[PDB]
Amino acid sequence: TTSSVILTNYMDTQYYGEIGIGTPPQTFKVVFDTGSSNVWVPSSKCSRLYTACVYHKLFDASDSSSYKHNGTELTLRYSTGTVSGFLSQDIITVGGITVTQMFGEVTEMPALPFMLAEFDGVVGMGFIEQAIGRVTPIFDNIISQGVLKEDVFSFYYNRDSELGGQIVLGGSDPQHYEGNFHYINLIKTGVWQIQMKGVSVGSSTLLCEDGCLALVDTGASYISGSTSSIEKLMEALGAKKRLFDYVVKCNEGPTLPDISFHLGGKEYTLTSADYVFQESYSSKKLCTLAIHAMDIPPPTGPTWALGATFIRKFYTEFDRRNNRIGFALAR
Repeated sequence: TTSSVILTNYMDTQYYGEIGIGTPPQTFKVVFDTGSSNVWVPSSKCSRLYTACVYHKLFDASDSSSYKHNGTELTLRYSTGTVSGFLSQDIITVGGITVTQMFGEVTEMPALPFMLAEFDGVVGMGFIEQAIGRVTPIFDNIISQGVLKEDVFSFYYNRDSELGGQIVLGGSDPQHYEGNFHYINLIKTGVWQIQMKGVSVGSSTLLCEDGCLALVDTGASYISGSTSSIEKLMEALGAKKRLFDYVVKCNEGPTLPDISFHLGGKEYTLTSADYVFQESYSSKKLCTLAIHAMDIPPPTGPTWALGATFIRKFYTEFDRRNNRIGFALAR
């Protein structure tokens, strides 16, 4: 079988789909995260002093009859934000499929960044090893059920409007991709990470000398790398730094050089159109790039993170039988 979940695009930095928890099902907007492995949604026991819990949909286990207790405390530590709560059990519905899943009822949600989020929670599509509290990941359960047509899933991210995107469990959709897929094996298992044999700034392969790591994060809005790495990189496009953003005069945006990522022998290039946010062409105004500098500590980092910016150009397939990642041109 094959099931797909349709996503929503909110300004190219947030892609969320919808899952249902409970009986009757309680609908929640979520982000499908290849960087984590736990599944969470806010909970009723979340104190209204956390403004985030007042702005998002909360899970009531008292209004769900399939709900089973579990106390287990949880602290998920993302690189941009943190949340805390306890384990819970109920039946989740993900685009057709129904799986009994253990999730976390968050009770602590910091307004930064949670207050910026159009979605309510997150669903980790990572391995059970980054799985906080060894709780079996939702993909692993759907697998166990024996219903999919393939032990894989793919992502499609679109470039706004003014359909968002789409996740397909069990395969790929040839309508959103063209040519042939090209696989890259995971270096280690338990992490959607692959090796990168340098990043090329225009005509100087000025980044990646000796080889680095690349985390394909569908739960990252930008492409990101080490402060240092990114630092040389900006130097080259010639960008000026803001709070925790980078920029260029809209005028010259469309003039920046191509950025190329060497994966598996092939090289995945990004045009200045793919990574620069062209909301104008003035000289008075500054445009934000979709590449951030973020130092990701081991054991996982240091790593580059191919997120939003990258998945928009290359449809991504997460092979779980063969443990590799395959990229192909998006449509």
